[PDB]
Amino acid sequence: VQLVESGGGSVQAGGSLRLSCAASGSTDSIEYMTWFRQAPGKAREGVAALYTHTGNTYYTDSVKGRFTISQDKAKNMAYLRMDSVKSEDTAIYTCGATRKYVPVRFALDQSSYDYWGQGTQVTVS
Amino acid sequence: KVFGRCELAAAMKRHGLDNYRGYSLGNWVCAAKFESNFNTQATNRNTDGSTDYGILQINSRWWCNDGRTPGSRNLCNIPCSALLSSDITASVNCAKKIVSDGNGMNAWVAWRNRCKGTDVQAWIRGCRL
Ligand SMILES: [Cl-]
Ligand code: NA
Ligand code: NA
Ligand code: NA
Repeated sequence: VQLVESGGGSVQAGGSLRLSCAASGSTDSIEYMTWFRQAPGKAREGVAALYTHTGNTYYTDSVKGRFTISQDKAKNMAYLRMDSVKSEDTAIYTCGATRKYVPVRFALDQSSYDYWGQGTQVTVS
Repeated sequence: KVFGRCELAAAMKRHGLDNYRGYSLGNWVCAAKFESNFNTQATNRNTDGSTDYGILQINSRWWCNDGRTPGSRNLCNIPCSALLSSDITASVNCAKKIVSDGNGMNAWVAWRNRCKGTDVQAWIRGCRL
């Protein structure tokens, strides 16, 4: 499974930016689509996970209330809307997916994911 | 062991699966049918090194230990070999944990593809339960 990211780039503080990820092949076997990021000096971390067959969402503490993950399942699309962006949001953002269920407790762990996009830089001013 | 449909329905009922997390008995019978064709010995190796075990095709990346995936999890706290028994108890007890994880029976791919959004009560119709 190929994951194709779009969106990103520069954005100002307190502003908003939407990222998109389009998934290859049939809709039905994708389980989770989940955005990860890696900021200057830190490891890749889970940001927001979406379980595609129920719509359930899981967020890392530092983005709760400010980021929204959503989908258009018919199109194998997932979206990350960043509202109220802050300096700490500056990072390379990468969408991951799985084709097998992952327990919710591990849904924000990078080792849970088998398919990855490119990484898309977001920069907060 | 290859269960008969009605034989499995009865054993699943006895194990308290009817309406478990809101899923009527037919759902469980249908899941076993499409996951394993009612075969308690069914195994399927996956591309990540894990294996799906038993009548409900439970995955060793997360739920049981088979030694073959260093750093994997064992959330049902069992050897995967327990899931290959002719009695379904270990699989049912583990399945109860799985369905309670927060996404219902969607964790079973063959249930999503072949059972969800169908007349699942058909799978128990005509059994004397
Ligand atoms: Cl039994
Ligand atoms: Na697919
Ligand atoms: Na399975
Ligand atoms: Na394991």
